[PDB]
Amino acid sequence: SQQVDKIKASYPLFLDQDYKDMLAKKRDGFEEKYPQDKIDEVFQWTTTKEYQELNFQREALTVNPAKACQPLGAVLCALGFEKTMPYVHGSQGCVAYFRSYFNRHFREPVSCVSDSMTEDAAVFGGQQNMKDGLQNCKATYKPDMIAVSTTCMAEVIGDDLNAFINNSKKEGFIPDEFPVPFAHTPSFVGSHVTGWDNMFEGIARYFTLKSMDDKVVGSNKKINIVPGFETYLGNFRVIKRMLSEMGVGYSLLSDPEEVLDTPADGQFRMYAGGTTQEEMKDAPNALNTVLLQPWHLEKTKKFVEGTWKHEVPKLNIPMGLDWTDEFLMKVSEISGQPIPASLTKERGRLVDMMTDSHTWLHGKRFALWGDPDFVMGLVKFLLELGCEPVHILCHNGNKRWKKAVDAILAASPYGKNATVYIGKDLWHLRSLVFTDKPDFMIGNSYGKFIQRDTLHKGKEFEVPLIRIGFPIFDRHHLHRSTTLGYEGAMQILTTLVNSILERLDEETRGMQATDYNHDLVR
Amino acid sequence: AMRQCAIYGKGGIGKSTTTQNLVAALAEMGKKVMIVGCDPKADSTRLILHSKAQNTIMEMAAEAGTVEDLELEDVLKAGYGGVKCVESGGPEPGVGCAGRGVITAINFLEEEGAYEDDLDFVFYDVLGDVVCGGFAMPIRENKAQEIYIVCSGEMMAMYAANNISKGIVKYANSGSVRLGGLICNSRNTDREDELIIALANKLGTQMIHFVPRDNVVQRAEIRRMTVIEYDPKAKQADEYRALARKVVDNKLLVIPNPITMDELEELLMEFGIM
Amino acid sequence: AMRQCAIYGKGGIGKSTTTQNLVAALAEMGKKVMIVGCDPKADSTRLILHSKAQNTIMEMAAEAGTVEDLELEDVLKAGYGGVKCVESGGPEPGVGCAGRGVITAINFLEEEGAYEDDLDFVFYDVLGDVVCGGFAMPIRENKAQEIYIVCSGEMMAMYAANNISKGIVKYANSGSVRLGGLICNSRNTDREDELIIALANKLGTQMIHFVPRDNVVQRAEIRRMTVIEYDPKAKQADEYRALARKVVDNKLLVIPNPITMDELEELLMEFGIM
Amino acid sequence: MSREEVESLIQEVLEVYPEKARKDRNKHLAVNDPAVTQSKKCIISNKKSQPGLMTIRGCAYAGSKGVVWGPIKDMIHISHGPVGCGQYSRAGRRNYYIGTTGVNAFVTMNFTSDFQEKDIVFGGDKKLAKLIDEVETLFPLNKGISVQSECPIGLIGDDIESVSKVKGAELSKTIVPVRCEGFRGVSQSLGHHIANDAVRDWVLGKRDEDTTFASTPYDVAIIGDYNIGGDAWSSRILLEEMGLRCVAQWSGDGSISEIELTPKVKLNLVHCYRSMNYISRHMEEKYGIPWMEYNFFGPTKTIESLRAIAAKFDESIQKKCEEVIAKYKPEWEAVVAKYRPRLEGKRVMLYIGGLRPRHVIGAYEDLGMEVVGTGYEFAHNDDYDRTMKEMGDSTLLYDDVTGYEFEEFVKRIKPDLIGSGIKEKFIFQKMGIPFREMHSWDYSGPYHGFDGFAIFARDMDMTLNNPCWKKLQAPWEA
Ligand SMILES: Nc1ncnc2c1ncn2[C@@H]1O[C@H](COP(=O)(O)OP(=O)(O)O)[C@@H](O)[C@H]1O
Ligand SMILES: Nc1ncnc2c1ncn2[C@@H]1O[C@H](COP(=O)(O)OP(=O)(O)O)[C@@H](O)[C@H]1O
Ligand code: CFM
Ligand code: CLF
Ligand code: SF4
Ligand code: ALF
Ligand code: ALF
Ligand SMILES: [Ca+2]
Ligand SMILES: [Mg+2]
Ligand SMILES: [Mg+2]
Repeated sequence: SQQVDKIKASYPLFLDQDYKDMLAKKRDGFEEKYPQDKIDEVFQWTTTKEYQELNFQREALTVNPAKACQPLGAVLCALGFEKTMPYVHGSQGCVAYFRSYFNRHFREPVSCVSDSMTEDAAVFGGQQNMKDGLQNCKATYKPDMIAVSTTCMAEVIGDDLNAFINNSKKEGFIPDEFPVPFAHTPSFVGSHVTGWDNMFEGIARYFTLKSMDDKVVGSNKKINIVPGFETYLGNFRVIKRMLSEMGVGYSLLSDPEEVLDTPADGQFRMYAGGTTQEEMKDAPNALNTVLLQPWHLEKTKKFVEGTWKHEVPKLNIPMGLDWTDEFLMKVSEISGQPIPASLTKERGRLVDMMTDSHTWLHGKRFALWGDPDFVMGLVKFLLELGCEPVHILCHNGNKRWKKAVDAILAASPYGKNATVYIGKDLWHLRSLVFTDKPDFMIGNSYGKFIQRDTLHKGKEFEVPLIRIGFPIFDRHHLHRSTTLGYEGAMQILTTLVNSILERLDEETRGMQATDYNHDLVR
Repeated sequence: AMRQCAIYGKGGIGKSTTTQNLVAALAEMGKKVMIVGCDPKADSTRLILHSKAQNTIMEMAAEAGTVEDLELEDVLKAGYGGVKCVESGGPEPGVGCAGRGVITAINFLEEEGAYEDDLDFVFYDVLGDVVCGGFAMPIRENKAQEIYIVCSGEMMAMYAANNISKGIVKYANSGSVRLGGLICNSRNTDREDELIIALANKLGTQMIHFVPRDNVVQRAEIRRMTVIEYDPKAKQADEYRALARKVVDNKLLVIPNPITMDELEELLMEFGIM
Repeated sequence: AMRQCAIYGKGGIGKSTTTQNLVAALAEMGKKVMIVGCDPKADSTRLILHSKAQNTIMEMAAEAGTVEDLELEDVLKAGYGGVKCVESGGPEPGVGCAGRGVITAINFLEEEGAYEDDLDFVFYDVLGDVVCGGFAMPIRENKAQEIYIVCSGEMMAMYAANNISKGIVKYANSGSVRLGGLICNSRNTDREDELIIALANKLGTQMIHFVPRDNVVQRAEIRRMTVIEYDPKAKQADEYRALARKVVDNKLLVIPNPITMDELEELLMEFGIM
Repeated sequence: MSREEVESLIQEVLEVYPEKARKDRNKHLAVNDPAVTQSKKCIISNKKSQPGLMTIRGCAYAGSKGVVWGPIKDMIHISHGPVGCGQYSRAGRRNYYIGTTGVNAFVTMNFTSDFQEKDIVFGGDKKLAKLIDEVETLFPLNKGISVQSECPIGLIGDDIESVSKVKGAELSKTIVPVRCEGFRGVSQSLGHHIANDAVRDWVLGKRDEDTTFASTPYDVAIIGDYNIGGDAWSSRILLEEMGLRCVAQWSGDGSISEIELTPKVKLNLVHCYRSMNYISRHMEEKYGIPWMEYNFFGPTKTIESLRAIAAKFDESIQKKCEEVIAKYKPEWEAVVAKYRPRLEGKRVMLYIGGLRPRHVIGAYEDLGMEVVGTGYEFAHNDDYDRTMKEMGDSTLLYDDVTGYEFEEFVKRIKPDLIGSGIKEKFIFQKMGIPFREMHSWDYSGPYHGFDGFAIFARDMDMTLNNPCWKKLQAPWEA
């Protein structure tokens, strides 16, 4: 039943007695479910160390992974170029998934195309699909460029992207000079970030490899910046802002901030801003190239150093205090520009916030996961704050990265109880937050299910989730935030401390029980 | 009744030629046979249809939209001796996935009940490079029950035979498929027969028959026909007749016992010199 | 300098054996060569390494975790005449996907810079059934610049040769790969030499050389070596020395001109009989 | 208005496509007409999507694992292949269930083989076998396992059925191999079919010889309701209120045991014809169980369905059916009295999967709104035959519409509201057109039955008459 004045959606609604009675009869009559005692018993069991060992012995089963496949990253990278249409050679089911995955995080439109290879195309190859596909896309969506990546199907059967594109041109399906960069993006190799790296290197090669003759390093007096897979709009903006504030000439290669944040003014814009073709062709003339997230821009680096001859600095992602400082000093050394009073003040303000909030952050244990560069940045910042990262999980991390994170952890007394796990998933992390409870965990929306599980064991065992990372589907507009630079550090810091204070207020809200510590001033 | 067999072996060893010539003999004995070609090149039924088959399952499915719109009559043809032919079909060399082509072809035939009730034999003629799961489709559960590996006294051909045997063990343990024996399609090497018999014994099977190398096979091939139809009186024609009976009466069906590379090198040294 | 070549052709037509013998000749001439085996069976380097190599890229990568943790030294070995040998590797027959393994193997060689600066030649030895894109990896852009198709007067072998020629066109039109010619590895058929020459002319290429069928090849093979090493004075040894020179001095590189099945039947009837 | 203008609009739109695509797409756009009983003379459907035109269609995997199998509570569904398919489809469909996630229920979780390069090159059947053993250890309360094939599994020919049979016998468990390789078919549709067949082949017959189940003359089964936002539960309460006993719900809050008990029911009530007609037709020819399509979207349809259903039984059920209708009458009448005046005359354009494009029209009309355009992502022609009667004359119909087409159609038709999926939502909102997700209900309560109609009405009004739609244009820009 419903009261027209106070209509109930599923949550309140199914708590009405008639619905409870019904679900009870459904359960007992036909579900043949295990007794509640057995369920609780098994639940408890899944929270012990005995279960944890069995859990960590897994060799074939992955449960609740913290990573996506390559093409997802290739698409995001392509969206960063002006009037470019991400084109994924292979099955259409993929593209439907890449779009909705991004639609949900950015809550924005995401344009991506597929050449819908079906059964017979998997058998005879996907060249026709490429010829008709490139022609149809160009005519219909009028892009100025089509960036081609692949689905696993096309990768297994070894569809030759280069040969298909070249023949599509030779046969008149698209103009000879129309830019069609491409990249092989194996869903069974690496993760989404590797896709971003491959797609970018493929785009840089297309506009640069065959025309290096006239290029001179440093001639355009700019600094190229490669963001890598980034899903925080504020990160693109803060980098542009800091460089311009230093009066430093820069070229951001792959800039999707505009297409991922168009205005709702009565008009739909499929394309907006983005890195221009001229900027990419001119990139070799820059003074140097900076890679914002080195741990997943490995292929790009190799190309930029070998072909462009730029001495890519060994810099960590500019997160936290020390790495942002290092980033600025390097940029200053490469461009000759001094660090302005402006940025010096901003740095001092962050330090102020750190000092003002250090007593609440000290000793707080955290479990966290995400992509390589992001996670390392958080670890580094966490340590500077006097926090204790205890479980560091990076599903798509590798041995070298782990070695580097361990070095950052050993250089700090606060990294004494931290462990770095690679190739582990959220079900592994679930075990860790039960057997070795942290105060909070930092990760994407997938961690909500972990907070749900911990609370089920009891309020005192609950581990609240702090939403930072990708993807974030259960909160609105967090993709507008910033995690890079002093600005990003200020946002992360405010979030951590207030999360801590929130939980403290929740635990002491009980009247004549715990409210003796429900202070107005914290 | 109804026996399903699958033919494997070294590339170009002569399994399609032998298969068609053996089937012609089988039809001559009054048996009802159907051969299923499982090679991108649709050349496993040329000698029976007296022509290169053009209505392959894959190519026909592509035109009809989906394999779900395909109908047996369109791809099933009859030839010499009433022998029925079907070709999986596949991509030209260097593109596509021929393995998926066979997976889809066999599944189509299974659902269309092509493997009708009154057939006496069904032969799956597989290419020589079983480089994937799709080409093992013929020996999955409820398919071919016996496998014949064609080979010769050549070192490489014997290696491929032992290699294919390792691959068979999986399907033989999970199902009921068994190796029925080795067919030596002579290539005039030294002590050829001794080599094959030696390998056979090692694997735990038998050398079903020894098919002499005869240019008559080629002459009949040029004309688009088996020896049996080209020259019934030909000495080679009787070779296939003998093979046919050996196959019809064969009762030795085993699970291959693969040998190591060193055992094979050793085997060659002993029975291959002189 | 530095010429990359790919060998293709009918299954079991003799490409792995001819290549190794041709290469042994090349090294005799003082040329530096690398042979890249692109066949699941890692058998394209036995006559040069005097043993079946076991350190295949794919198997080595499976052990080291990923191909990214692999290193040239572990899979690249030098053999007779200083010839360098690498094997793609793959699964046992009937499972997995050997095509993808080749794609991965080739890229690893590319990224590890195996194709060193002072090599004179690199030969990709490809299996006989190019059933997918993976096996065309050798002839994609910036790889093999010349292709040699090995065949014989046998109807099925010439059909495979023409069929492969069709698959080459996509790659030749999009890149710089060209057909360098047909190598006739004789199998004693009638008017064999005329047959191959006619087909070559039709395709628009040439019959580079005619290797005779000689059991000495088998005796050398049994002892795990090429004829050039086994018996330098052998008449067959000189046949390979002549093949080597024809290859080194070859300047005819064209785009295959595929013929229809009917044209092929008509060609067999004209130059095949008598 | 006027099919003349609509047909012209269709032609104008097709002007941008290259010849080949133009000719093909033309067969998928049409102007409805109430009398044609055979839609193959008006529109063609269930065909391949033209390459590069940005369609909204999914794959067979989404159709198998995403809609049919994933809903099942106490079974573990393994996305066999590279990590990815499984990650993107994790908890993306709101098929609601009651259970203790991670111990006796696993709907919201993503189990996968996470294929790496060596798994593709060397095969993954051994990995699948080991994976099944790990699942049995860590999740002892699972009542069955299914393995949903992703693209690569279909190409390399892994022998999943063999592993399913072997491990199945060893562990004494139901292990269902599903060959839903993405590239099969042309949409989510073939995945439904493959899924139904797997149920039939590996699960449905389990209790053919068992007779310990105590049945009644009133046993029914609801099939084709995935309990989106609780849709199935708010439907179930109505059926049981009029005296029926729902022995099973197919895949929404469904368990494997109720699936196994379906062959014992007296009548199969099918909501989603597109995805479940296959198994409904099989249960009729094998068990003699009749089936009938129903519609619980809006009061007119719900009341019509309750009466048609009740007619299949005796008088006691028909009496209870009228009692159920009398009970809710005041409630839905109150809903219309309040929301119809706010929605009256507003025009809507829809584009969904294979059922709702046609099924929700009545509820819209119950609020006085008119559906000016409708279409499906992957419907067959038997779906379009059922659609022409529901749509008004001279209305627009589109099959597997492209991004460009949909956008251009909306610009000219200028509907007051659009009901589609998440991939369209943000485009139209930018254009200033109220949009409502007709798949996930935009995370809102149920829309089925009488209780859902009230939430349906409140949602349509909340969005359509929101004040933001007036602010799109900056004051300083006429
Ligand atoms: N016993 C034989 N005598 C003469 N030629 C033979 C014999 N067996 C096979 N051949 C020849 O060898 C070629 C390859 O045979 P084919 O059936 O294609 O083998 P595969 O099925 O292994 O490819 C054919 O052209 C045929 O002339
Ligand atoms: N010129 C030749 N004379 C005699 N036998 C040969 C000759 N060339 C090849 N062979 C034989 O043919 C067998 C298979 O050839 P192989 O090199 O494996 O070719 P492919 O690589 O096409 O399979 C070898 O074991 C060898 O005995
Ligand atoms: S797009 Fe239903 S045939 Fe299927 S997930 Fe939605 S209009 Fe599906 S009603 Fe259903 S619960 Fe659906 S909303 Fe048939 S199940 S493949 Mo996307
Ligand atoms: S059509 Fe459908 S969703 Fe696509 S792959 Fe195939 S079953 Fe799966 Fe999977 S991992 Fe990523 S998302 Fe694709 S590239 Fe492969
Ligand atoms: S090796 Fe087999 S499964 Fe792999 S792409 Fe080639 S034909 Fe297909
Ligand atoms: F060379 Al084949 F079958 F024709 F192995
Ligand atoms: F059988 Al092969 F090259 F070894 F064709
Ligand atoms: Ca938005
Ligand atoms: Mg053959
Ligand atoms: Mg070989």
